Amino acid sequence: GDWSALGKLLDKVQAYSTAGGKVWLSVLFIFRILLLGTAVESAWGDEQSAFRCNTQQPGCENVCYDKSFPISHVRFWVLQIIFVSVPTLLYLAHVFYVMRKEEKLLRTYIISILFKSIFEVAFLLIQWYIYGFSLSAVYTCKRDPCPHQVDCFLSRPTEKTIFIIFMLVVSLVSLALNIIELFYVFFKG
Amino acid sequence: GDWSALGKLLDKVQAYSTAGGKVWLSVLFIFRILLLGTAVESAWGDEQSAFRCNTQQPGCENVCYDKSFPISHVRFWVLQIIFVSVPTLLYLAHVFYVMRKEEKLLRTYIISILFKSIFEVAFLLIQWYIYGFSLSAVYTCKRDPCPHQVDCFLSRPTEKTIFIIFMLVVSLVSLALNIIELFYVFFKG
Amino acid sequence: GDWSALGKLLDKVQAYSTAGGKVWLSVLFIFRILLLGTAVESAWGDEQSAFRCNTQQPGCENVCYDKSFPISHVRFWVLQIIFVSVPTLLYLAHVFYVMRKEEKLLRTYIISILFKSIFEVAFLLIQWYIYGFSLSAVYTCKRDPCPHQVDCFLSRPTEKTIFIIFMLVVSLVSLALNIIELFYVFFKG
Amino acid sequence: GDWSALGKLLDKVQAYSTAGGKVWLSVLFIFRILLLGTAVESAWGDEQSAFRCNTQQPGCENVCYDKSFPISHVRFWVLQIIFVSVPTLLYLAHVFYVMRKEEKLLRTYIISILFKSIFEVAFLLIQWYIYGFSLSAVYTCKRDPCPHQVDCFLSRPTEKTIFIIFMLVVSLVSLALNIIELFYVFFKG
Amino acid sequence: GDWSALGKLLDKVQAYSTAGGKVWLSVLFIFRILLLGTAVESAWGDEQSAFRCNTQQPGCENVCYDKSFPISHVRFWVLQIIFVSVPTLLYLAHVFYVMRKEEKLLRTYIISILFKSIFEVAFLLIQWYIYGFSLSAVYTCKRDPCPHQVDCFLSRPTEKTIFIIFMLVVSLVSLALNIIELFYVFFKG
Amino acid sequence: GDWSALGKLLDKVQAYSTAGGKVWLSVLFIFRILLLGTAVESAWGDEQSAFRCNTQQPGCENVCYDKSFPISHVRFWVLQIIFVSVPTLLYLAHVFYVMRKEEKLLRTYIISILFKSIFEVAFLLIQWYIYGFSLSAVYTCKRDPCPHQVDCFLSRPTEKTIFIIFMLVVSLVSLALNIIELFYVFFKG
Repeated sequence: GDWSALGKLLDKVQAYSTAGGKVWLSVLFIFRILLLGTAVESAWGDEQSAFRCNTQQPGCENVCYDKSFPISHVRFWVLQIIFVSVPTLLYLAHVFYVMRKEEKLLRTYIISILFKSIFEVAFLLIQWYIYGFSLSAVYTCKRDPCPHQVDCFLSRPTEKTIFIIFMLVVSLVSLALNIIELFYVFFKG
Repeated sequence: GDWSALGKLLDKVQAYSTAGGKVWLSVLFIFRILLLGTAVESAWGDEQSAFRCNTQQPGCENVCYDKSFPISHVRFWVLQIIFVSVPTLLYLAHVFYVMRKEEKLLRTYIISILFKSIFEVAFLLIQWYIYGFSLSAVYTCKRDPCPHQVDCFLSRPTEKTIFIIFMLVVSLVSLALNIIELFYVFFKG
Repeated sequence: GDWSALGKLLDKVQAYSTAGGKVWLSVLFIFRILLLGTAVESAWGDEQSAFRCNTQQPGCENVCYDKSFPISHVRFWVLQIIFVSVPTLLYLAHVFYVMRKEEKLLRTYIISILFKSIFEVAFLLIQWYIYGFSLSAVYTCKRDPCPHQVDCFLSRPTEKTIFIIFMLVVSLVSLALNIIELFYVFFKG
Repeated sequence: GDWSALGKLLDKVQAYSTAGGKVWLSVLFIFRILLLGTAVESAWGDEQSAFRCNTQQPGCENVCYDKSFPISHVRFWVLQIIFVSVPTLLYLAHVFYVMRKEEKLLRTYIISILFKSIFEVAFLLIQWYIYGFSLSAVYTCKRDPCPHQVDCFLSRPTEKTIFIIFMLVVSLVSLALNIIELFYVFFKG
Repeated sequence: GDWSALGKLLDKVQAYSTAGGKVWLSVLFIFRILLLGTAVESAWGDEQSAFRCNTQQPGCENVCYDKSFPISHVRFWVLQIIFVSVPTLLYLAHVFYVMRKEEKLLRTYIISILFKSIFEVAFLLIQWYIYGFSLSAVYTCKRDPCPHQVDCFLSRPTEKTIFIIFMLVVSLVSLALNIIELFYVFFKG
Repeated sequence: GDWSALGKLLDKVQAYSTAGGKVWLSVLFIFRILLLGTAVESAWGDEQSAFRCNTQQPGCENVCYDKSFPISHVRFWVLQIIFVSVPTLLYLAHVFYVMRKEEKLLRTYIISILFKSIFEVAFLLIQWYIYGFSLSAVYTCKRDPCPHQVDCFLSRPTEKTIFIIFMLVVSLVSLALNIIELFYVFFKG
């Protein structure tokens, strides 16, 4: 029975944070995990199987799918959320071991927040650069196995685009909250 | 061993709520989660695979499915329930941190309830606008890949319509309970 | 460490119940959950995929399946068990909050039991009205897409019928136990 | 923190049992659950999909499968284990409530053991009567849709037969242990 | 809060064991469970579906698969690990009840270890006798449905052979550790 | 309630470790588990089913797949992470039993770290030797069943290559951290 130790550890982690910033960030993080695990996972389950191309050429469908989708949307978002969470876990464990040393910080917190914001911005920039922010029902594929210029069709472009819009909005809101936290610290300093 | 802390936190969250309103809302929320997770998830598992169209045109089936279903029913309901739960979690965490500050509210509760009711109404309006409240066995699809005007068939329209009716009724009852809670607060004030 | 609080809450819920009635009902409820989750779920997994019709008409198979099965058996039983459990959860939470008020009932218990029995009877009546209590290997389907009068075959009719018989027997036994509980209360009053 | 209450409850349940009988029965029960959940479940996953018949008749394959397998092996074993466990759970809950009454048995234990043994014997007799104790690679099916006398093939008959032999041996050993427990009680009385 | 009781029970079980023997055996057991559950399960998922034979004969593929694989590799290994674990669980529960009696062993431990070693040796001998220690890409099948002598191909023979080699090595190491434990006891006696 | 015992055990394990080394290693280990379980598992789900070859030869596709992929990428990475974790678990259990003996180390820690680094290097060398660090969309297969020199296509080569690059980078970083820990100990000695 040491529930108070967890409370003290949580308090020390969030000591240098805005009153509303930390609560909004935590709720948004839980929201993002729930949305990614529950909803978008099922939508992308049959992205390759439902993919087809208007050709008889053997092997053209999967090479055209690979050209169309260099990396899957849900796996890219999993990478994004994991890299965003990494600095938070690092800071949590670091301050926990600092507390252990004290039993027998602000600057590192700033570096962690700045790295998380940089990760958000970089992931968003890559997500925009690779394919933009929307999915088209018809995809024109030019690949070596396929003869001339072949035509292929996506699984469910509209629903995927809608979920893309939600993920982009969530990323933007998280970035804005992190920038607000940085401005709050600059106000403190 | 700090079970009493959770009880105090729960009491403070529900202090400004009707005696029957909170209990009915919590039971309805558990009921909605159980119904969504257990029953409707399986019914929509093969919505795209069982979907077929009466044509030989390559790629017509999935574009017609995408036109017919801009967003899946179960994923839309997951979005609805998550956005409904978001203000409750926000208020819970906020009042928890307020209690933490007190160790070392009504107006925000009203804003949270009003936002949850607005989310309910907006989700219901979108659900009505996109496709209505029923599913037809036969769907007429007009799309660019498909020549002229093609005919397609849904997986299991009657069972999907029945579950649509249950979800609509549950949403209506939850909205009514929230409106009753708002009227109760207006009586208090 | 507050295990005694849960014991007191459980005692207050079951205070107005027969000595053997509550134990038999709880064991039967656990039995029904285990039987539904473990056994009947797998049997109905391929109800639509294994379904086929003796025709070349596109889209006839799924419309005939939809006509044959307005709602799936396992999902209907999930609805039944959930609606049966709803009054019990309502009474549990209500008496819990009544205990919380006392820290700082019989008639409602009777209404809950009566509603649960009415739910049992109504679900059984609908289950009998829609399709009866057995499944036939051969199904004759008359639908608009299908020309004239087509013939279709179910996945595994005998095993499904056997599980139907078990679920009907369990529902009958639960209804009998609830009626015995009502008669016991009438004896008390 | 009330771990001792569970120990006292467990002691009272097993007070009227043989020293080695209860331990062997509990270990065998855990063994049966693990074997059923982990091993035999996967072997029967594709029993119907891998099933095929040497005919062009539409709908003959599934009607012949239904004739060959009135009820699946794993689901029948789940039914058997559940009905075997039911008297144990009934006795556990009953003696728990008897202890609760005492805070504010042998004959029923004998009835429970006898009913569990009768369930074992009856399930074994049905399992022998329906299809015996082995599976044949080639099955001859005579059904109304199929013309004349058709030939079908099972998924994996040898592995299924091996698992049948293990389940039969486990059932026999459990029955023997229960009979030994009954003889021990008769020695006591 | 009775964590010390579990520690005392664990100490009494391992009292008659070598200092390094028990730790190595426990780590190897966790390693075997993790390897079996995580890695080899996926490799054998499509053993029958990916199996095919170079013939047009209906039903030849599955009878040839059944001849090639009397029992699946992963299910055989599950049987092996379960039978290996059975004596350990028996001894654990037995010594627990002996401690309960004391509140109100070496020879049986030796019998348990000897039985576990015998199980290891017998399972290894059967695994060698049935098919050896490797899998061939090409399998020659002679069965009644198949005409003359047919040729079939395995799913992924090289990866399956590699995992066979790991499981054989793990079984050998566990057998060696058990033999070392037996020699240690003989040194004690 | 013995939470302090776990803290003391954790402290003794990490007593001979660098302040930042242990925290970075633990965070990287959690990161690797999350990345492997969540992201790369789905990408390799249909590696064999989506695999196809440009030939009519029966059985050529799976033999060419087996030649192309001697062992799956995700299963190889599972083997790597498990063998990396094995020395850590061995040291944990060993020091736990040493603490138990004390109630009634550095050199072994060094051997464990050195073995973990050797495992990292050996797994990386095998991963480089078998197939390198990239996947090509087109694979040329020469096998006995296939006539002359056949051509086959991978499922999703670009995404698989991207995940290969992440796993290689993670392995390199973990190896570097282990080497830094070894240099730190050499500084201590």
